Amino acid sequence: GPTKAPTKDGTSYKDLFLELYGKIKDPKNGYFSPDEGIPYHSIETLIVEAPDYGHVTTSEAFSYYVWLEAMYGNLTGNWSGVETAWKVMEDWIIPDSTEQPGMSSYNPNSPATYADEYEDPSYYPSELKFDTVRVGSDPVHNDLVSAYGPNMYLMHWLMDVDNWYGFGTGTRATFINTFQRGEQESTWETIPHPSIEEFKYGGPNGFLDLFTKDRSYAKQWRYTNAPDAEGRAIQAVYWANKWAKEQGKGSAVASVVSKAAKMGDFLRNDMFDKYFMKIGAQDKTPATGYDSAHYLMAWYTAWGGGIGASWAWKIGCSHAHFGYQNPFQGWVSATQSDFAPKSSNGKRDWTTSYKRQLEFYQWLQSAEGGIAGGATNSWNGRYEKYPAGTSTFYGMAYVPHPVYADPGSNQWFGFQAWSMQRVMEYYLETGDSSVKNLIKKWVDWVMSEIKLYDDGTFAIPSDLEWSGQPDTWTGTYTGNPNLHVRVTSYGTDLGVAGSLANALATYAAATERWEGKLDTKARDMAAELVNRAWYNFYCSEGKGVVTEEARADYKRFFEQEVYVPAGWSGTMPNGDKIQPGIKFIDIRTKYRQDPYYDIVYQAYLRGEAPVLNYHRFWHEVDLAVAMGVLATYFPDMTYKVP
Repeated sequence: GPTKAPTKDGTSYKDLFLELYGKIKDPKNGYFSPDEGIPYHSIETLIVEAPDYGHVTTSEAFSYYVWLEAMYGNLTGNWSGVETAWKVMEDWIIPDSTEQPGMSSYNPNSPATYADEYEDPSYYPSELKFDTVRVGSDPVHNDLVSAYGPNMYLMHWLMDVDNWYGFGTGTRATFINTFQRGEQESTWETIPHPSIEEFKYGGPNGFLDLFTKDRSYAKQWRYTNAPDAEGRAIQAVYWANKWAKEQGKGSAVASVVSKAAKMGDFLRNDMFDKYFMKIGAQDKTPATGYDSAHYLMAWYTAWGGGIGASWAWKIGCSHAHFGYQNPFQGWVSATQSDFAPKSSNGKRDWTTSYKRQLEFYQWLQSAEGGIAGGATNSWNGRYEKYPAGTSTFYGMAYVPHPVYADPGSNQWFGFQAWSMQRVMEYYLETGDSSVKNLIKKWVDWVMSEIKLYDDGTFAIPSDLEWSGQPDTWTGTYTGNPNLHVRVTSYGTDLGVAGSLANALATYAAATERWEGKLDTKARDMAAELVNRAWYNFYCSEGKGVVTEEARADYKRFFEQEVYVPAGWSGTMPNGDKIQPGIKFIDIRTKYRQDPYYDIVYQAYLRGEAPVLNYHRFWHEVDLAVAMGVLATYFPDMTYKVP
């Protein structure tokens, strides 16, 4: 686990960044796949949270991988890394033309077939309703096609890098998906499956009839993006370009810029109701123009088609989480020459969207300062009438935990750091006055919640608890005196510490540029978080930083029943049998041969929470980038033991 860093006092943050970078990129350390150089979620294979296995990759991991290289080009002058990272991204996790057969046959007038969402995975499969539900129209597909062609340029969120689930050939990286069955389907309650459904595994209809009840089942493909990843990657590229140009080396990142610009254009897909219903209907009323645009980054965009015969479909998402907005990337694509969308309406839509996202944060701000969860255009995933007294935002209903309830999607403090960091960069780069109260109130809240100890350790919020509702949005902040946040636990999460530090350093830089004076406390607090994360969680064997964490939830490895429809039967590529009564581990049998299996099994037997050490890719990167932000805006500042 963690030991104390030997680092000499006086070591520049730039040098700390370079040491960490060097460790993250060392092949002997194993943060990236040896064959293709894809970033794993973590060095360790046994880990369960959003992804349920360590050597999957995510679009998130990739966005962080770009960010890491943008910072490295900044501090060093070597830009090849940004090109590498984007190349890896487009080879593997962006579905190319070959992997989207029949997208050409997509129809903006019939985007998809409606299907309900349910409060429990026991209601699935959900029945497609070709019959009695008219969907709305897709007002964006036409100009995207006109500029880019038929294909989609987004990241599929989840890839099985070394085919550990076995769905693909030999050791080849394979698109997989998991969450498919509503708000109560945790990481423990899913059935992983191939995105490219060839029926080769699963049951008679591969996995299709687990999730969607159709009239007939055809071999198909399906992808799902997580927009916050694309947002982060583009955000990163804005900085690579700024820092590259400052050095006279902008040509080294120009082609990545163009791609980032394209990616930003496709993110307009995330701006729409799941089934293009009107925003604010509280009913299944289809939409014609941008009446279905909420103009936020919704939880996902999903699209797919047939493998056999050519047909195609697309969905947005009706649910919006504040943690997924990126008003910074929004602002980049709306205003910055180099990131100008090729589409004819992209710039306009973005201009609407980035502003709309900034209002979203303000609406969601609790009386204390933390940002509440978000909103939906579809109550209970079935466009039901909003309950009485439901406060709204442009017609959408306030929801405390958008998308997932196990755990509540706004319990994690991490979204505060992650999403408000983006606002800081936005304020830094625009000096936009309308954002100042939001930012200051959030900073005050966070400053009151960071605990520093005289022994050089730290603690930060981990779990958050929400009550009440914001006042209905009028275009102006009320103070929401009845929307409350409480911190219910604290910890030492390294990635969040880094990101929080980043946010405070960025903010402090912004006070220096736009205000009467530098915010000295924010700057020093950012340095405190970086010093204490590095000092206390240093990896003695050279892998960067390392966590030590109690995982009570890992009992669910063994206790959690995964729902399988009664009478449904199928097999995982390894023989594991999918049938009613299965536990998480039952369809994930190869886990028993994982180096850390015994430790979590024997911990289960004794009725105790196992204690794990993790080197997650993003934890190391958020920390390293925080160091780079200090090096960038406060170049005289210098590490010391805390």
